[PDB]
Amino acid sequence: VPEFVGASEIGDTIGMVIPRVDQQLLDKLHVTKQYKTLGILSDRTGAGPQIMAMDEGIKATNMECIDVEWPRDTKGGGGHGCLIIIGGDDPADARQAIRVALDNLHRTFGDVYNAKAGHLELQFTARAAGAAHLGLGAVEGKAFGLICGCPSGIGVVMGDKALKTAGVEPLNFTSPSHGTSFSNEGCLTITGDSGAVRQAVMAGREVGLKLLSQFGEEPVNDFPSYIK
Amino acid sequence: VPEFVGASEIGDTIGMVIPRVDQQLLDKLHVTKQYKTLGILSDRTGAGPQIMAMDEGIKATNMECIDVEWPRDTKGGGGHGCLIIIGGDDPADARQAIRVALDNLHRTFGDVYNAKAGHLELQFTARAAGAAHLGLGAVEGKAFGLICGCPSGIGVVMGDKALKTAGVEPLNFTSPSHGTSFSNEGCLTITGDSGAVRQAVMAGREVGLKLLSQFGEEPVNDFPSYI
Amino acid sequence: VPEFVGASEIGDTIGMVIPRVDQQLLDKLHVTKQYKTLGILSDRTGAGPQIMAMDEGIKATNMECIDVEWPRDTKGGGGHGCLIIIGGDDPADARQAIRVALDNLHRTFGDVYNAKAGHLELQFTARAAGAAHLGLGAVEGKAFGLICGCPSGIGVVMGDKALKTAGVEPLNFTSPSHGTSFSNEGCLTITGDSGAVRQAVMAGREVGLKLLSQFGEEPVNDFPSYI
Repeated sequence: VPEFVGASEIGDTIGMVIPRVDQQLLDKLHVTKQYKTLGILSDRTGAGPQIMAMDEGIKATNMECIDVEWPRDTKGGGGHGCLIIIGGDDPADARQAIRVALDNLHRTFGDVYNAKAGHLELQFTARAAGAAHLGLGAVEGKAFGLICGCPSGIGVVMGDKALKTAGVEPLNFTSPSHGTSFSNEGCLTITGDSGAVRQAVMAGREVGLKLLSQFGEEPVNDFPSYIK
Repeated sequence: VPEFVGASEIGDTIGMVIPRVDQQLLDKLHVTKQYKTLGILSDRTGAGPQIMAMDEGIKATNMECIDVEWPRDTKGGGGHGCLIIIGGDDPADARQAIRVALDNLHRTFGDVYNAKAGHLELQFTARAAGAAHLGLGAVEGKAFGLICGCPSGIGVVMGDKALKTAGVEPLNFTSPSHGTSFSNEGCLTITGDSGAVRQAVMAGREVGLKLLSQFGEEPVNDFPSYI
Repeated sequence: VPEFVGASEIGDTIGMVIPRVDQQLLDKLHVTKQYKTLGILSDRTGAGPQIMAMDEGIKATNMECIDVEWPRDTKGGGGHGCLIIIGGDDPADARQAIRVALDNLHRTFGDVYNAKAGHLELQFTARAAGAAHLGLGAVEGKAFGLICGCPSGIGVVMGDKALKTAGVEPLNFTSPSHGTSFSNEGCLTITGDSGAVRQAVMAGREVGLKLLSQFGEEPVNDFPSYI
């Protein structure tokens, strides 16, 4: 299948490119701006990791992030899956964006921590781009941190701790009934100076791990942490 | 329990009939039109198969489809469960409709294909009826196709391929943040001539199977394909 | 972690207190009323049992229920998880509320009945308090019953039977596409005299157990029934 670019067991994430999408279909897609060439990154488990991976693909190419959608998923876990549509005019440039996103999954899963009772997710970049902006509300060109815990109360405490660690600016706070697809996540997003943003993410991680462990299992990442 | 009609392991689907529903309850239900007699079809796994099954029940009776509701479910898969309420004036007719729907499950699951990573669902009819109209936006009395893939990006490619196969008319495209219960499905619905519709659905199936297989498992239907 | 109060394996429920929440965060929380001190009760499986357990924490303390939020969860089952935020002036009062809620989970899971196909949930109190009000629409100071079945069509029948058992007043009926987080639950809430309310909850339980058991498995509670 010419549309197939690659598929990864990480999050059950598949990447595809439609070189010239049918106009009647395009007309029904909820995109910020229409383009003839579309890349598609679609996964069962994760939204932050795939969104941050796609941000590297946008930085590497001329593609634009035109839709981020939010399945309530993770195959029985508390989180989201994800659908990301990017738009451009060159199928080659789309394929390269999708390949770069797929080759960043092992990194952006590095601070996802899982346990039987729930999970934590952390993300950080010193310079957000268009996927982080559309998907997570990041301010493009500026530092960005994502601090998430499930069950969602843990995220509320992670958020409080992170804000009290350095003078970072809160962007939003999403929760089961506001700004998620009824996930069981409490997620603070932040901006500010890159060092402080990193400080605040790491503080939220530490208290998240302590809280989630209280169910009796050390939360585990399947790939090495990238936030340090 | 007089209200029980039957239960199937297929989708964990249960059918019941309330011959004369309490009016205080009926004023709390979101129905297109109130009737005193309700048929209820309720499942954990599947929305399209039950909807198309109930379409046969409507064709077979005088019952009207008055509500289709959408649990996000499939017991940890990426799809929907379903609540279908039908209404009429005769408890026996409501029961016959529910029986006909239960008896069509093995058929309407025939183009549901499952794998660890996801699933595909295809439906087709040459003449849609009231449940397909209310539930899925079909045009009654005309041909209808549903072409769905999970994770949802597979469904976007399935749909592009379907439209490029024959001149069909798209009805809608639903996706995780538009027109689903935050499901992981991308679903194209179409009408047009019955032959062109069947062509489009079959080509969507083919590319979806190829795409979903890339996770390393052949997608399996548990019942013979009907399309 | 000073914020930690307790964690239970019942529902995967964790209880925490923030003595002095950051004001920038509080401004982003969806609460009915700002308080400096927050108690947080959060779980993967259950909403009604945590809300009813928090009602007893409220009755025991000066805390007010200021937010109830609704994960679609139960770890692949058909129900909700829950996030409950309580607010007050005194971190010790918040801790006592959370402890009382945690110590009520074994009781409020008493009439939660699970099976492979679905589950039932019943609740009862002769006097609802603020968590049952904000969370479930109960009338404060009056008896309250909750009658819920999954898959959701079982809840419609349970609710019909309940109303026809005694003269009770329906407050709401929530369903997959109305008033839930796309759960697969049909849930009737009622008020009225306490004896009539218990009669109705119990009759709803009986018919639900019979219907859910048609899938082949007796629905089981993990804790003694309290109703």
